[PDB]
Amino acid sequence: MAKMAFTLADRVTEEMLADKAALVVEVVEENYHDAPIVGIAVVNEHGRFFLRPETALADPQFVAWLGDETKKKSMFDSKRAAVALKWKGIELCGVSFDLLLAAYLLDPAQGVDDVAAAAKMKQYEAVRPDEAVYGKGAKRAVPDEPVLAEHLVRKAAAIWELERPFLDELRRNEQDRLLVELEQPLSSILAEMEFAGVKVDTKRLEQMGKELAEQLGTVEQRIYELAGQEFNINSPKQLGVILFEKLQLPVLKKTKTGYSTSADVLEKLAPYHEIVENILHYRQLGKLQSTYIEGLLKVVRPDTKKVHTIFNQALTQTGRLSSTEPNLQNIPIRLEEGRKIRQAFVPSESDWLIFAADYSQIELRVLAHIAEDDNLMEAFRRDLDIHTKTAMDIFQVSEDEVTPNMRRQAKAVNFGIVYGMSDYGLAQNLNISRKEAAEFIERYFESFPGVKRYMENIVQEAKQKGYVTTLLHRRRYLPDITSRNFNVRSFAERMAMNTPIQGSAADIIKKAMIDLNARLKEERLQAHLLLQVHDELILEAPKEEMERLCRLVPEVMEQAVTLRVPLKVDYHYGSTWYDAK
DNA sequence: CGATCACGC
DNA sequence: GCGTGATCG
Repeated sequence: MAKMAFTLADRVTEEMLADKAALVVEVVEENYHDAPIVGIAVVNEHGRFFLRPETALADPQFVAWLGDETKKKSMFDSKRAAVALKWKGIELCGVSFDLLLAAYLLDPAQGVDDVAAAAKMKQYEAVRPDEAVYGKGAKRAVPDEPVLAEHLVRKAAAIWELERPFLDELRRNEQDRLLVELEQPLSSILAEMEFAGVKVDTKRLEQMGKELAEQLGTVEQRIYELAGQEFNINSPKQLGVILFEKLQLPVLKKTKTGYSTSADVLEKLAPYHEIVENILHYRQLGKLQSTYIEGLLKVVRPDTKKVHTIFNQALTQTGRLSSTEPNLQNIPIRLEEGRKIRQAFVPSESDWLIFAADYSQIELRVLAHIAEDDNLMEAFRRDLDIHTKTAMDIFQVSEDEVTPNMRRQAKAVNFGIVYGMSDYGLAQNLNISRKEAAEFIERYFESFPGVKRYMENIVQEAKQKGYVTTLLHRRRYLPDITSRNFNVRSFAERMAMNTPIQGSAADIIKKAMIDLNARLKEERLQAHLLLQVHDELILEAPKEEMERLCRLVPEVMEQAVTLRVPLKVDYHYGSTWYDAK
């Protein structure tokens, strides 16, 4: 009666197939793609059951219950179960409550990664953290059946008990529809995207691998010639001894252990010595090689030549997705050498093409909407180039008098407003003075007084309410907004300024993903989502569908919500992700 | 591990 | 502002 009672079941019975249940389909491998299911727990009105998966998943009655939309299941991290079951050809339906997503909407700062941490939010402690049962990292093991089954039954019993109070609190926060109509349906869409995966041209990556390895070997040798000795170019310390001690280059910035060797600093040092540009080029090549070529080839499935990312839907403090193993949300684009990596991401079938649609300036259009700044809203109703226009306003010039440097500076100020940075932050970002950065910000606020009002009002609202919200009622708690430490307080103020913009942008693209999946099914298109990259959706479709996607994808993305400004989506397609430009 | 740096939006 | 991850020591 400190132990939890359950049937360790040999076969599946009708009692286990009630039309409401807490279900655990446990996948212990962090990467759940084609991973084993180690055990199953069901808690329902009839009691508590553990089933061995070779039993339950081979039983036609259990499989049909899993697939029955009208048999409602409460889970934690239903996507993990959904995907592991997809790899076994088994459909999971009727998941009406996901505790991971419920806890994430109530408070993203909790970092709820297991049932125990979700349960601790409601004073429920009759369940162990996964880490205590499985261990961590290397020592990490499925334990023997009696320990495993008791753990899964306790997770299920916790889920069974916590559904009601999580749903009550979401309802009080007006997040009930954010759970049921946004995050849960998106969960199933991410499952499909992860499972379908993205085809890679591994031969192209291998060949890029070879060219890079030769170029690195060249640039390595040059570096040791200019330094007149061998060292580890990747040692943050050994590089600092070569640059600042042997060659005696000026120290323009320190960090902690010693000297900054960031690309910011190295660029300023290039004139002093021919070693610096070689070091910068070497780092560029080395990044492509380590992170992108070798990293990608490590996780490609040799049988299909696909990568299967995992979108973490319950991690970011703003409501964005993250992407792991591999991260397909940070593939190079800015420098042409890196951008060529995208030539290796190809359609998964013959005569298919990659279709990429991205929102134009979604953060600043969202800012124009929430601030109701008359001038910024007008700028977007004219579809002006927003950086050119901010330049005309802050420097008091006509369009024709805006220089490339003015535009670059106006662009950085636009980012500085969205990130809520201080004079210091903008000065650091622009390599200018603080008094200067403050004149820019003051002039911006004179051109956009509604944005100034919004920035002041949202800091005061975070202080008064304890949190800030997005368009679709996502929340972030900011307790540090009342700290008497200036740096901790200022960081909370920037989050109060930024989170509604970045979070509202995340809300809109998630709704567009839901609306777009429904429209593709209605339209009988084979086109499907592969990736989301924050303000961008990537699909693949038969070439015969491109003409329809050119009208449908932007339309659905533009109409996902109605703001006081239009939403604008650009779109391109081609043979590879690279060519979808 | 955590500090640093480099990639994305 | 928000992320992942390769690397060193």
